[PDB]
Amino acid sequence: IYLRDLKVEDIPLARITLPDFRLPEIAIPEFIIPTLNLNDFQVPDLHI
Repeated sequence: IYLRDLKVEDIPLARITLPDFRLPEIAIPEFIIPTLNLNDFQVPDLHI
């Protein structure tokens, strides 16, 4: 005839267990610069 018991939460029906806390993995792309050459096409003949 009064307030009900509060231990019902101990019953599995009331449990809310779930996974969480995702994390990412690391993978960084590479950076590249070409092996450029231009002396092949011309070479100065003057003297400085």
